[PDB]
Amino acid sequence: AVQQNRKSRSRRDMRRSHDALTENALTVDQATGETHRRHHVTKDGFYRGRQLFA
Amino acid sequence: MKTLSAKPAEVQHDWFVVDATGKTLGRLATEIARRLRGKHKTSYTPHVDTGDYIIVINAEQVQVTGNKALDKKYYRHTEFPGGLKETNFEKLVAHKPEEIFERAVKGMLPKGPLGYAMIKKMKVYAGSEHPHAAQQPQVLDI
Amino acid sequence: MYAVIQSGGKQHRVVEGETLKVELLKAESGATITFDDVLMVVNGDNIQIGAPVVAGAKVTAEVIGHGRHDKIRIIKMRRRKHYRKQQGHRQWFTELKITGISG
Amino acid sequence: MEVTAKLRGAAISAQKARLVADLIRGKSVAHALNILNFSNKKAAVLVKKALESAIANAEHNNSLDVDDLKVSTIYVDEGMSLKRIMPRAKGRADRITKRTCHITVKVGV
Amino acid sequence: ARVKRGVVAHRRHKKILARAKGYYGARSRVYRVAFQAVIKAGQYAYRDRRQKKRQFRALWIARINAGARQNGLSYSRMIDGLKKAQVIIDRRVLADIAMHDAVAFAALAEKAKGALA
RNA sequence: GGGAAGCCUACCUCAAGAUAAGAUUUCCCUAGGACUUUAUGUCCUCUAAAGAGCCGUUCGAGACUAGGACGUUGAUAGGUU
RNA sequence: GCUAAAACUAUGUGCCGAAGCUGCGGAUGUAUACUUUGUAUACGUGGUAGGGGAGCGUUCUGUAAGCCGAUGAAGGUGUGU
RNA sequence: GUGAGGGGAGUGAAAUAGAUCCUGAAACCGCAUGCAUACAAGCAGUGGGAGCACCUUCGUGGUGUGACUGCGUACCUUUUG
Ligand SMILES: [Mg+2]
Repeated sequence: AVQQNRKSRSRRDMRRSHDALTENALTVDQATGETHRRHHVTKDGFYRGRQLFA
Repeated sequence: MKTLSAKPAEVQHDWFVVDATGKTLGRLATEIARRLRGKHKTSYTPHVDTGDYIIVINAEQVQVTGNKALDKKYYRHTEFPGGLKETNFEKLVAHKPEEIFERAVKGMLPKGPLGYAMIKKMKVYAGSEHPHAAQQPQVLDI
Repeated sequence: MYAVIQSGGKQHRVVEGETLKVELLKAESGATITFDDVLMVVNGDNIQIGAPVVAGAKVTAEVIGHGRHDKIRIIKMRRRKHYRKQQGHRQWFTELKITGISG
Repeated sequence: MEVTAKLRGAAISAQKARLVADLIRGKSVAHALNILNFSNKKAAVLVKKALESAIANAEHNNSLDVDDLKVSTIYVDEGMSLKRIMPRAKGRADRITKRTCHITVKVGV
Repeated sequence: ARVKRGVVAHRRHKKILARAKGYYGARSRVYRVAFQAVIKAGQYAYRDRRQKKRQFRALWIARINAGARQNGLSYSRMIDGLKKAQVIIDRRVLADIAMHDAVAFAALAEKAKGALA
């Protein structure tokens, strides 16, 4: 099965109208003052006032 | 451009009230459609709504001649297989009188966006009372 | 005040000072033309309808110039029959300015 | 005034990079950098490179303050394609297009 | 004397595409589609230059009918009365008067009734 | 007037995108300047409510969604007894 | 939608209705007269296969050791006529 | 990232002549601005026609868009069609 007519650019864009990306949930960490992904350990190993790597 | 078109911002829609007691359905509907479309004004323009507002009272008193009260059929189709539904004038006038006038005038108005806008100016009521006293309609005998 | 005149096989309702384009006339630019066959003269409440023509009425106009309207294309095409032809057209006109109306 | 940086010949489809471009279009540079730093898209790395280059240009060649900058203009253009041959079943062959893109980022105050 | 076709062919195609401005989709971009759209537009224009006179005369007649019925006549009776009264004002001017000057149209209707009497 | 497993009701489910967009109960938001395009007008400053969502623990709900419960004033899941 | 019709039969006044006819402006073919003409009159101008007539543009040769061109050619892209 | 690529500086008459570099058309693909568009059925135009934005010789004007509306089933070939 295959199309009988080529799809127009308008219809192609209409199909793509649902393809937009979204933003992640980012928050400032109180212990360090750095931006981090909410509920995740920071890239330096801090979470909820605890430190993972000495 | 010596022949001018009516401008929608300058159109004036006047309000009228019509009693349907004892009137023949089609011979009343033709006049209602004419005044809804605006054929009675010298500023008539085919692409502009220049008509008036028509309130219809005593809608269930409208009449048909012959044996049409029992024989005139109203059909509709739900788009399911075998979904053809059927009623007649006697039951429809007793149950939903507004649908009779809606069908009659819709059939005589143009079939497009302008016609849909035109038919919104008709208000049909079963009893002898209407809620549009604020618009001060004049009595129209047609 | 306005009057009804006939020019070029057509009719026009005109007022004083109005500028209008009619069919091509042989009068020279800057000349004055008088219509003596006015069909109707209205002066607010004084309304004269000529039986064919209002007797004694006159309309006076001045010839501004001559010109041609915008180009129109004529296209003819019979599908599947190997036939096609085209041509252009610009219609001539004479421009008048009404200077007087007398009922 | 806008300060421009172009990254030409990035090895990714313009259609894929345009999603990240639309994600960061019009925002302030700090917010855009946060979005790019925490995105998991491949195009985010390239867009971040272009944006940081534009910020450095605005800082060094135009002496503009960092705090007032925003992503005023951004768009992605199609680049040169690479053509390859993929062998299919029963001796048939298909042509593969390996697309690239050009990223343009302008920052302004 | 070898002749290259590029310049003249490009000019012709560009002229067709320029006349196709404003059309939807391929009808304003693709020569094979745009050329058909231009010819059909010309055919429609040729036909509608005749249709316009009919439509405008119908509009004039409708407006004259509305005015006559406000003055107590029908359109056909008013036209007959004007013909019997020898008035030769045409429908375009009659409709203009009906739309913009009610008193003059009332006078014309009175003349038509007088001739019909 | 009577008159059928037939028609309209009656029974179950859905149903106001019914654009004619319906009804009821309760809840929230009441600040100052400039100007001309004197207007649900355009720029400033100050405010950000009732709620909704993102995120997380998840489900007898689930393709993704949607829907239900909960997030320390806590038994939502795992563990422990 | 229509029932002393918006049906049927008969009669009469009007009107609508085509690129048909008339009006106004313009082009073109043939003939007749002007005893050069490019002026008047009359009659024509839907068209497949076909036949006849008249032209527009493109490349090259002479005219050209001429004429235009860095005070900007060809080409590309708009606008006006 | 001592990558690719770019922004400055410098050369040059010219760097949008910067290295697969004279000119740089079209299909095709982006970004920006103006208008329209989420109650309405079809070769997508055509004849009308309101409103809006910019320009203005202020209009019986120019440019862009085009609510609403009459009409309207592509082209070529082959065919009685
Ligand atoms: Mg093999």
